[PDB]
Amino acid sequence: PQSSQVTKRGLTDPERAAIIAAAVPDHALDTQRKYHYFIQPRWKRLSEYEQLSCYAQPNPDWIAGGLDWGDWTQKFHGGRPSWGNESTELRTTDWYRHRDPARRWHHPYVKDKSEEARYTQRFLAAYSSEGSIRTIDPYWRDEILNKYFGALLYSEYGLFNAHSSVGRDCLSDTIRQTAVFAALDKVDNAQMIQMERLFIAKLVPGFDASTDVPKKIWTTDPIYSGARATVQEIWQGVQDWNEILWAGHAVYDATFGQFARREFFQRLATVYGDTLTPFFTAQSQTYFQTTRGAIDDLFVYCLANDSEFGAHNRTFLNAWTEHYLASSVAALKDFVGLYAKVEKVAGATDRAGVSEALQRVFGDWKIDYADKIGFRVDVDQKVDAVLAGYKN
Amino acid sequence: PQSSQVTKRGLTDPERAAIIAAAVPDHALDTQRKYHYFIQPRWKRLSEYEQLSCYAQPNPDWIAGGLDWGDWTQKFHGGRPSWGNESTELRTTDWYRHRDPARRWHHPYVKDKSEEARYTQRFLAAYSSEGSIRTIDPYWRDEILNKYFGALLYSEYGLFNAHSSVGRDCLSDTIRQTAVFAALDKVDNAQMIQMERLFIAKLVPGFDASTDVPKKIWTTDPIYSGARATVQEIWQGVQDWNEILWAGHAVYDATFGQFARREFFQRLATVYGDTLTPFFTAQSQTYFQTTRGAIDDLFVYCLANDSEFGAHNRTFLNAWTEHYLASSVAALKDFVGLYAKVEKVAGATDRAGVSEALQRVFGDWKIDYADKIGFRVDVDQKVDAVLAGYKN
Amino acid sequence: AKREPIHDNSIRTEWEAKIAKLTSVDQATKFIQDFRLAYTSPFRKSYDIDVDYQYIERKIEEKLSVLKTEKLPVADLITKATTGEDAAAVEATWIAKIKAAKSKYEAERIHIEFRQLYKPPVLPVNVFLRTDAALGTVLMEIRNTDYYGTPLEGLRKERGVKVLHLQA
Amino acid sequence: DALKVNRAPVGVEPQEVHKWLQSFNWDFKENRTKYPTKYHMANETKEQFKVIAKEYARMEAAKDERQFGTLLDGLTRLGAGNKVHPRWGETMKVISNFLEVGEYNAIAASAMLWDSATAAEQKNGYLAQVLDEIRHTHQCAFINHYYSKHYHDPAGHNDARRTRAIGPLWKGMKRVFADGFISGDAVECSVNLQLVGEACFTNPLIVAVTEWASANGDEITPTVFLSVETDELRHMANGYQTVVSIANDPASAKFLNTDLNNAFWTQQKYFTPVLGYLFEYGSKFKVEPWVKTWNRWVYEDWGGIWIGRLGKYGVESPASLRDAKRDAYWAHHDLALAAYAMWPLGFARLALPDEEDQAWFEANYPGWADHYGKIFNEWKKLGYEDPKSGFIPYQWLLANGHDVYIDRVSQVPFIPSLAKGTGSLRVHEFNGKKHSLTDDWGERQWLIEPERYECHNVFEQYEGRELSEVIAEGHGVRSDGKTLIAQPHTRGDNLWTLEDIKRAGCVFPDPLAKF
Amino acid sequence: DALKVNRAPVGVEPQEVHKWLQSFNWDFKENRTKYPTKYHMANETKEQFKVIAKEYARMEAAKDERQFGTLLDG
Amino acid sequence: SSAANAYNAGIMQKTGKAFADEFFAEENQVVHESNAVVLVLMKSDEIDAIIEDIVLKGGKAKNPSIVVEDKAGFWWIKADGAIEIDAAEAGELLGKPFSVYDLLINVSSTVGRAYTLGTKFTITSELMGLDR
Amino acid sequence: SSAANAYNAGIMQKTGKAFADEFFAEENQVVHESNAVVLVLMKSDEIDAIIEDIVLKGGKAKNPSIVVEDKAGFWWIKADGAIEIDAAEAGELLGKPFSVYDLLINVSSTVGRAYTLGTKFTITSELMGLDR
Ligand SMILES: [Fe+3]
Ligand SMILES: [Fe+3]
Repeated sequence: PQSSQVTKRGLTDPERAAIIAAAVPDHALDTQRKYHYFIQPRWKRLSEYEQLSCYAQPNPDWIAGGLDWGDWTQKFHGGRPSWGNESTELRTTDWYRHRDPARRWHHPYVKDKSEEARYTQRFLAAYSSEGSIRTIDPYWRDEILNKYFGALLYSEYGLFNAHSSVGRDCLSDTIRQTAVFAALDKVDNAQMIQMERLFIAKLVPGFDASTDVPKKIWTTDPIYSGARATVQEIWQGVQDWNEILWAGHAVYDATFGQFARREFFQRLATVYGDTLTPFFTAQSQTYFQTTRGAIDDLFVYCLANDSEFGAHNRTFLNAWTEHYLASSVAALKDFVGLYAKVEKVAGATDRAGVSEALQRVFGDWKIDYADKIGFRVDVDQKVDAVLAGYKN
Repeated sequence: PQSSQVTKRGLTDPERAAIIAAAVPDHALDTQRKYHYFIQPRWKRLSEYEQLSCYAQPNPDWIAGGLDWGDWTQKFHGGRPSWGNESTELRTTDWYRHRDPARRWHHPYVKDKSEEARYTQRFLAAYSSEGSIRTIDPYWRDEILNKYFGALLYSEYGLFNAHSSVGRDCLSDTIRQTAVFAALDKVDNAQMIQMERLFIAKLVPGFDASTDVPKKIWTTDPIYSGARATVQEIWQGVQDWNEILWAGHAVYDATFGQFARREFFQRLATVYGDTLTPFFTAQSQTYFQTTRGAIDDLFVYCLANDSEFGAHNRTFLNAWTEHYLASSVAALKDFVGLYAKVEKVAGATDRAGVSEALQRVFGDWKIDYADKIGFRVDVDQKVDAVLAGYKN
Repeated sequence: AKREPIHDNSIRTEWEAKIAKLTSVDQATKFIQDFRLAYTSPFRKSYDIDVDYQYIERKIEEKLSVLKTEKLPVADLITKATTGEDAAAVEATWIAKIKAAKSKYEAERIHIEFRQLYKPPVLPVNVFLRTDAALGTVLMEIRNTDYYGTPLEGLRKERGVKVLHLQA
Repeated sequence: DALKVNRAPVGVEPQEVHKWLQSFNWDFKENRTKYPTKYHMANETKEQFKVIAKEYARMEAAKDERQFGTLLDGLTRLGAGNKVHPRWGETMKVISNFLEVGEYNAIAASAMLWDSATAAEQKNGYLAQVLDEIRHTHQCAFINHYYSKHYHDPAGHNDARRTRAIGPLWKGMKRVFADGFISGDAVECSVNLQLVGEACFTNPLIVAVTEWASANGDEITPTVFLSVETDELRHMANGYQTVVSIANDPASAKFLNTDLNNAFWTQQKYFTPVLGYLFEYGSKFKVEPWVKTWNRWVYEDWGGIWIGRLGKYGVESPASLRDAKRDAYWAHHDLALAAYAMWPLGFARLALPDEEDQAWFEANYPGWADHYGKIFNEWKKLGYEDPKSGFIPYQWLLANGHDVYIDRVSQVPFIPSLAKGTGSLRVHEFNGKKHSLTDDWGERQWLIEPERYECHNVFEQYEGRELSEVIAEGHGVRSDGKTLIAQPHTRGDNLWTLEDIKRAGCVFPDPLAKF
Repeated sequence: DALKVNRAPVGVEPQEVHKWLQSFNWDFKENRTKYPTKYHMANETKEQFKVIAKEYARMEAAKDERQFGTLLDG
Repeated sequence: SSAANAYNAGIMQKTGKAFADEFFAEENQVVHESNAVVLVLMKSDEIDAIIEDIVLKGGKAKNPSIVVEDKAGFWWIKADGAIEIDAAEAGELLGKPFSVYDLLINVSSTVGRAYTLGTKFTITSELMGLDR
Repeated sequence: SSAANAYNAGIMQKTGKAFADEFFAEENQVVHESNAVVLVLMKSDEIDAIIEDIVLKGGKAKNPSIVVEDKAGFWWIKADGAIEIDAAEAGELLGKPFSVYDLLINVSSTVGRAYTLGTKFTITSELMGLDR
């Protein structure tokens, strides 16, 4: 037995189910069965993603797009509102407009990352069983990958933490989801770099997966000096949550980040016989493109083209881009000194190869971001500024 | 008012639920709640894999390990039994003993492959967006990868179809599951190679993903002449279902297959700037190691060490190994002629590079299979036999 | 008496017509500062537009911000208040002001007035947020010292309320 | 070398990565929280569950698959969505959508705890929590989304994110588990959100409620809510770590008891009357008296296992506890009077206690029959349920001197002439505006911190306007544009329309005009 | 080339791969069934549901998750 | 104790005036320290096996103060000091992969200090970092 | 026809000896060609939406002979000629990704020639490969 009643279930208990059946009307009391039917659909039909996310944020009419009214029930000492317009320089006719093109609410987001989580461990168990690490160039493995890819985890980690004030401060539900998923993907990147190093240590006697050397490199090696300065500024030097997201993803990570992850470690992995690192950078680069789709929508579709404030927002976005592009060019100018430490491979690590890598990165960026906010950029001038740090 | 009765559910309908409750005994009628509690567990405790799989095959006592009795109800014209000892030369005290160490019943098998299916499409959408194909060596992409990796799909496809008679003839449930999952993994490999070529075609104008050139190379190019001869024999030349599984997975695929997939296409992708092919070989190599764990259990733990028939079984396994190893050495001797068409890379494609690759394949194979069945093999001799086809 | 509808009414419409006449940064800055002193916070001069002032404030902010981007050089948007003051100087001045406050009553009015005067778009957002947080830190610490030390009758007097009713 | 390597199958488990997380942070002068806080003590604590991002996603996705299997497959094939007693299906419009905003504000509060954390492990843990609170927002939405599809009254399940703005019970929900977390000291969230909100109130709000759902035929809510709370043990453990750091530092520990008492009172002020009302009045079949649920979960278990154990370390039993226990006994019956009297402003269909309900109320709360019982029965005789009656009890309250006031701090309504819960009316003028406060704890909050508490109340926004116009303007109607979402009965016939409300001639007064 | 490429997001859908599966067979004398049969007519037909291994697994796993949720949970 | 760990222990047995008199008693206007923990497990195939074959066998033999009550959708467990569940022992009982993270899939609520160490989940009355 | 596609049409209406007499009538000892198809959809959230808003709306508009019966755990559908369901139209209705393979998750059974073509699932009375 037990001290408390064993409650009978209304669904199956005969007496309670009969009482319920008698109370339930024999017809529906409305025909409108579409959850939050009044949301304005972005696409040809309202999505479940929109239904579960949109207007969960309880904004009042004095925060553009809000459907509620009145002041907040409790504000900060001094008067700062629970959410407010003072949180960012940008303006819009409706903060709810943003849509992630991937339509991630929480469930598809963790469904997809779970697939990657489980398949990664199966791949590692088989990769170790294969012995394929045997053909990796040992200098790359030990002196470039372990040390400088390790150090890169600190850039991913700082970009992750840049999102903490964004998660508190930003002004709508779909934006908050975009920001938080982006942050988890960044801290995942840092954790995945560390997982690869820990995995190599199990296969290569004497290989040290401690973060001691990567951290010393991140914090004191001139190669990462500019990158660390920019990350520290984006994370802890500002609180405008649109500036954090823009400077973090659309400038710094789209130029320095993409160069380091994709042009350096992923690309050179397939020139030095590294059959392992591409499995890991496949994940960071997939995450970068998913994050980009959502960052693009917030800043290009919504803010740069908002009917009333698009040019106003472009004024700030252009000022931000000038500042953080300068920061990122300096970061890349420092970073390409790393090439002085690698074994020369024609077309990859010589001046022509690095010039073409920077042309892809700055050329892609001009197309993906600069052209869409009206930011003029001379690609060749940015390439040449970075190449000044290349040791011939 | 539909023409047939709207049946009342016994779980929720008050009067049926009350009739059921009156009829259900107030106490359990036995305490043994472990489904097929009498299966002998291979591990510390009975697994759900074993409970769901073991003794589903209705074998009589005259097929070793069967729990039923009597003749089959209906046999082939002539008298061939539904399942029978005539199906294989190998003998055992119990055909049910085999256990996949991955413990795959159907659900965990499709759960894992579904993960790979969905993540693969996300990766391709991101990779195309990334533009990372831009740094691949065009000669590798067009003259070696497209043509000879494409051609390799026919080897995977042939090994897939070798399992058709195995799925019908083999004598226990856990064996049947191992064989069928191995077969789908092989046809997946072939389909994934085609998927990669179809994907590159979307990215590279003038890149032709038709199978015409691959098919012509598989069927007529001397490079695959020995491989195709071996696959044809394993698939359609024999019906002993243990000989098919042993020759297919433990000899041919473990030497020729592993060399072509892992030492040639996967390894050289990371020497020619190919950031795409490793994503695909990551799957076929993961699948190879999972298959190997189950094939290993069947032939080493169960058959080569069967308490009554182990030496008897090694007599056949040794004779099969001698024959199909000679077939595979010939296949490899043909195959290494492909190195005459690749750009030279010291330590990878020179004679020292190919020799070390063959030392890994034949040396790994000696540990993974030959040593376990008592098959003597001189690794250096087989390496030198293959290097006679290497053109320096 | 009788409120008009919540989201569309003659008070909001009339204030929007006033805002439409603002044509310079200087004029909009005096407008928003005077508005925030007259109509926001417990120390406001008037509750005559209580259910509309927050929306109206948003509309003034939008006008001032567009005027800033149309008229000011980029560097002014980052480093200057629209009063023309240096933003970092504004920060230092008000932090020192609140740290010199001698009671929670002095400190609270300094924080409240900082926001009335310098809420964005008057001060750049980044500078404002870190200034507002530094002020709030000081104000919270002094208020949460001996929080229960003064009986309600005493707190009522210190606040200066007119007690209209106390149920037995 | 190129030939020899260990080919044993190995991977990397989550705890192997996690042990390196603490080293991911680095030192620089600007590395500190952005948010105002009183708490500056050392807080280099260890995360009690070693989650990394991949494992976070694996764990949560496994929970989801089972949950959505039960909902979309099993319960749908059983038609379970319409096997709920109408009172309970109406109660879930409110419980799930109100809880939704609590979870939504908990995303932001947890982001503040992430920002103010200094240990990488705790920044990691608060991110997992931030993610969970998004998960819970979408779970609460999914409940109402499912009810919209499968239950006999989708109105109000299908649009609460706008129709909630009409009514006065929503105002207090924006404070209790919302503004009261995110608008304040960020390190303090380890006290208000976590030590109080998650460790005390989520258990009755999210777990104990599933038994009431089940009793009333709802197997949807147990399927989701029980999964929701599985995330909470990680959340509670995150905040406990910080509480320890606070207690161990003498300068920070001198703030903790006042923050705990203010958090406890803020949360219980609304949670105690409103959830007790929803449990007891929004059910047919009752599990146990609310005051016992509260005694079990709040006073004895949370109070003894968390607060009483921490008393060894200088944490004090909240001084407001006695006032709260009186609320636990009567405040939800007080609230029922207001809920039923002002029913047109809500988004749910209500049911007056029936004869066996009334006997249960009187058995468990002696004195109920002669006070609340007699009022509800007089309202029924006057035509409470009948759309042709022209009767709405709010006007009846005023004609007998039973004014309704709104607390300027908690937004909880107060009827001093009928209330048996804790409260007494205080009305102050300050700088030309009148304010009504209702208890000693909120009056102190308002007197010390007026600029935190400027919430407009429904009488201020609706003054002088007629009731049906306010409802129509706020979209409180079904798809025909005329029948109210809200109803004073749960039957399928004789639903009230805007014209039915209009005939009552209810116009909003200024309750403080008399002072 | 090394700088210019189409960066539109694309994958490869199951029917795109399925299109090529008939070409996976090749001709050899021994390529025929092992089992006795009376039926020797031409039988070069098309499969009505264009399934590949990856999509097979995805479809069936989705069915399973719903089924096992209902059983083990609800 | 076992009697004190019942859901309806003590005042919870009383009804009407008797309940109200104890509820409003002067001595019951402050919290009282409790050495107990409360663990809520949501009902599922795996949890029901764990309840019957771990908690109510090895667990209760170790800690006889354990009380389990049926609350329809969940199991309510209260005990003195601590409750522990070993996911490795659960995995053996269930016959399927079952890490401590898998154990947490259906652990719904905790009143007490909870943590995982190795394959074991523990909820304890101990105040780690404060108690010695 | 609509009447002929009722589950209990024709002899299925008869009981007792009336049923036996037709069941054993000489002319009912050989099969009779039917132009109907039968489609079984197992009940789920997605299928119940498809039934109400596609099969019973546009489907029955185009094919008025459609009969849908409630069989507790599944929908039994019988129609003259053919039944089709466009997975893209269903995905529009559901607001979530929904290929033709997703549609098949709850398409349980088919009496007739079934196949997919693009986003559309079809079951038809036609004998493809024989009918011209
Ligand atoms: Fe939550
Ligand atoms: Fe929480």
